[PDB]
Amino acid sequence: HKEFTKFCYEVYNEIKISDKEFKEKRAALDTLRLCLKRISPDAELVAFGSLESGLALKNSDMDLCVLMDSSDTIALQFYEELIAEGFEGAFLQAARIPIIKLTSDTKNGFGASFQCDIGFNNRLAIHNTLLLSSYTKLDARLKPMVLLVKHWAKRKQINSPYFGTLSSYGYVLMVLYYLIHVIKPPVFPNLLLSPLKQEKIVDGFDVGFDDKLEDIPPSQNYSSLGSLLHGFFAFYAYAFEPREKVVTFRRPDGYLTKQEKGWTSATEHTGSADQIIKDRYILAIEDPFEISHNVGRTVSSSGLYRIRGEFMAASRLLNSRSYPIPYDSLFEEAPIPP
Repeated sequence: HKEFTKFCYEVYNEIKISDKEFKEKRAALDTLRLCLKRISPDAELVAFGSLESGLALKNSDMDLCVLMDSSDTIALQFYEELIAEGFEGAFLQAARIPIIKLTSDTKNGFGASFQCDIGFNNRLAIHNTLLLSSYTKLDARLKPMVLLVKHWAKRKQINSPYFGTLSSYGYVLMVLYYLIHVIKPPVFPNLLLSPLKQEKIVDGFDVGFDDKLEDIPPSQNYSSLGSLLHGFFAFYAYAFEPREKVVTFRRPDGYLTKQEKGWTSATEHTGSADQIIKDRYILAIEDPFEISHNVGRTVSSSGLYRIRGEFMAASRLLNSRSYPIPYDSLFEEAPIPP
């Protein structure tokens, strides 16, 4: 597995975010914080997502949150203040939920490349990010592995939730589930199920986990990055059974069925126009903190087929005995599904 490992680190250096790009995004966060401070002093602007957890690809987008205690006008007023500051953007309202999307920066020196998403009181997203940051700190192998999977999923056109496949966060959870509960010895302990974990309730959910990393013993797993990646691909390709099983972080053995979960069901809720929005559980990934949410709800039968197929193709490629193996095929673009 040594040469594949070499390949992975080489690609990882290519696709990871530069310090320079990281610096510019950081500066942008500061400028945006000033704008919020002028109109609301007590309000806070918080970064989350890939950039905050160090799990970001090149040219990633910022995910930010404006949070406040106890109001309805601040979303629009912020957007207006941002436009006035020379930013270019959109103000979006759907299902009574407001979002701000910045697409360019004309005055402060970030250029037209600048892109940003701002949301309001998304506390759960912040805590999800905190967990991911902890694991990223825990083992050096996690960051390259996650980045490569993200790159792989994007290229194989299985990273489009709106078109039937899986979100980036879902794949990270798949990786994390594999490292904690599948591979032996475990790369990771389960921080949620730790003895030292203390209950913390935010928005009616337990978001608490053991975040005292220095007291956590070193990993008993000494596999190379290439070895972890191959095993991860092979597991979902063959071992994992999506029809009966749930990806979860709430079980010591990581064993949960949809039947016990109650996610065998196809399920419906009504949108703002009272259309039927069906929640599929064809792929079941139970969000670590938001238990009700299925991160995999977006996957469809055609979608799961494509995802599983790429997993098989990846495994077969790495398992292949016809040297020299074409590792670059792993990241070559796939014909886009019509």
